[PDB]
Amino acid sequence: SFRYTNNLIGALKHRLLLESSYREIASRKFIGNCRGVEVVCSGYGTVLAVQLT
Amino acid sequence: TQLPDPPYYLPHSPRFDAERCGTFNKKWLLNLPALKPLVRNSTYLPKKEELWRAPTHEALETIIGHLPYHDALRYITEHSLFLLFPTVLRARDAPLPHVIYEDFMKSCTFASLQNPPEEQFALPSVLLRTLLCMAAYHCTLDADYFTTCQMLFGRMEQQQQTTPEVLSAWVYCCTASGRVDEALTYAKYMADCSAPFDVTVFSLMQHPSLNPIEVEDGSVPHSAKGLLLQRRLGNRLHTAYRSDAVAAHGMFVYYALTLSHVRKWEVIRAAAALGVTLAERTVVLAVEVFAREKGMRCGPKTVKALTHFLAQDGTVGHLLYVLLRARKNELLPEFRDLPHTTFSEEEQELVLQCVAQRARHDDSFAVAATLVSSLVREDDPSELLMAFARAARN
Amino acid sequence: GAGVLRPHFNEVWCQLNYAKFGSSTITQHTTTSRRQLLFFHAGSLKDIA
Amino acid sequence: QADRRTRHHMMVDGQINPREWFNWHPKEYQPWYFDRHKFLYEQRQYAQFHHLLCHQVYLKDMLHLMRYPEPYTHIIDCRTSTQKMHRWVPHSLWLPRDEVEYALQLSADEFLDMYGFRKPDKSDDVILLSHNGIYSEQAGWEWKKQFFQHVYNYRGGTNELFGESYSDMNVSDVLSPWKGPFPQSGVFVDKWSKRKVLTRTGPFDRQYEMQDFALPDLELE
Repeated sequence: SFRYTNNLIGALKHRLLLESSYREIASRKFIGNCRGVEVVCSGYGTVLAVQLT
Repeated sequence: TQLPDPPYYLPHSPRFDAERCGTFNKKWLLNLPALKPLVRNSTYLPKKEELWRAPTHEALETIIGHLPYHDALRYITEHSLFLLFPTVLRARDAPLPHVIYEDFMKSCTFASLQNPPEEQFALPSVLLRTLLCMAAYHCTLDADYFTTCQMLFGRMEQQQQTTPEVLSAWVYCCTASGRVDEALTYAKYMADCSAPFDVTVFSLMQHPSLNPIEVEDGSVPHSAKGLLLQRRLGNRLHTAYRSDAVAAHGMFVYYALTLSHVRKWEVIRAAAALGVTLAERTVVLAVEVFAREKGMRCGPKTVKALTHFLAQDGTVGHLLYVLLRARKNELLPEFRDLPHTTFSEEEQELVLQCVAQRARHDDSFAVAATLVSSLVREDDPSELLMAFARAARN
Repeated sequence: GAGVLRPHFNEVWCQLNYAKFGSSTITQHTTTSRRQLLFFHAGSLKDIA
Repeated sequence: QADRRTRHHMMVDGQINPREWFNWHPKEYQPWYFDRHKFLYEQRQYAQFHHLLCHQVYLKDMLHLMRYPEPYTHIIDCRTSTQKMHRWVPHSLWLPRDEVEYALQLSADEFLDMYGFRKPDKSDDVILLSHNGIYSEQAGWEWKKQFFQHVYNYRGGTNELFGESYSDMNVSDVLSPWKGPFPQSGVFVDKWSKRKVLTRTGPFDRQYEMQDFALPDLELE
């Protein structure tokens, strides 16, 4: 008994950790360089800046 | 693939579809080759490691069921396991049910655990009902078994407890043997004792196949909807009527489904002669079977029974059709050797007074009371029918 | 004939008499069963009307 | 009432004739523990069905499923008498006990036509109730006869939920004291064995054990 309620709690813990981490990735900078070329992106993959250090 | 149909002469109607349950269906014969791998797989024993790891109740029922009948009875009597009595009913070499009842009482006699004798030698009413229903299925197959069944009843009422379950099973036993009068009289005795007719016996009576050991086992998965319909119809009929009307309806449907139409009309004959007030469903069913058969298999006293039951509780059209079909079958050249239906003065006055009692409140009886009185008094002028057609057309 | 004054069943009237017409105070009596209806609930104020 | 003497022909042996014919022998039967206080299917005569006993859901589980129900945990009422039911258990469906052995033989469409609700799947949780938990126990045995993997029984369902004091009215068939039982009227066995089965040592309200054999204790004296 109570196999649905105990499985719904484990699914919502999976959804709460995947929602709280999506809000950590999206509000973050992802900087990649090759040869002095700083390409800065956010979590959504949009290029924020193509710089040169 | 065209198979003929057995002549039940049952009415095709959505009301009496619960009466159409118990009819054998060729759809099951077409479904039969799909079940063949299942019954081919079920014939094999399980492995030793599965049977040794089996639970106690499962292992007991699957070993005692495969065992011989007397060896299983010996094991039951040795270890005082009285709840395995429905298993040995289903044995491969089990005798007729009166011998099984004597063996049950012998096992209760020599058992290792002896209770007080008021509870030691009492079988459950489910067991006695199953035994008597097996006996009634055998009386359906062979009526001359009935005498021994009488002897069996002559011990069981003296040894077990006379319950409405075993009394309804004995009514089914008397019905299945062709005994019409004493079955209805046992039903009237139950009705005077305020005992309810058992609904599982009422459903098995209107299913003249399906010996109840494999119904409680459940090897026939279909027609359980029909069993539930007949049980609910029995409960509905018992809510407003006594046990004798329910039993008479069951007798009528059983004799219709076994192609024994003479006993089917003897049911109505004996129910009118004994004093059982029939339910309105049974009267409407009898009228529609009379319409299906065109009044061929019918007698004068059965005609008088039908007209009495229709004047008591029935429509004007049903009574008029019954009387007109009787008067036309009297005039037919086939039935001229048979005697004509004649109403004696007392029952004629009773029928006409009940018709006048119905007609004081009903207008459909008041318009046709004169035609009913003309049809009963055997003087029927055709001008009444011509005026009836003229009033129907205008 | 009925001997009652039948009101307007206004939205303020339904909020006044909600426990009479939308609560679990209803007890049905038939030939089959004499039952006490629990969990009976009127969703909106149009159900009281 | 008023202490009716019973028409059984059991009797204690006299003080004159010797004790003979020891291929049947009654002795007094006393078990180890009392079982009359227990649940009806937890007693001594139902021990072989001990693995057939459904798992128990309790009052707090029933209140939690009242507040927070699950879509496939089916609460099913197994009470039969419509005159004795006065309230509705929440999220419950009516499947009376005496129809259960037919009801599980139907298809899903026939179950929906004959009961008005869908047939539960064999992996779904089924929870049964009754007045005392007796009709629900027999119904759970009928549900476990079919291949239903999760069947649970609330013992004392309605009488603990709604606080009623009812019963399923189980007869437990005991012969009337005019009904004379089998071994008195019958020539099924010889007269010595018939006289030795019908004898008992003491009052006839307690339980006795029948020995099929006996040997003399030669080593006492």
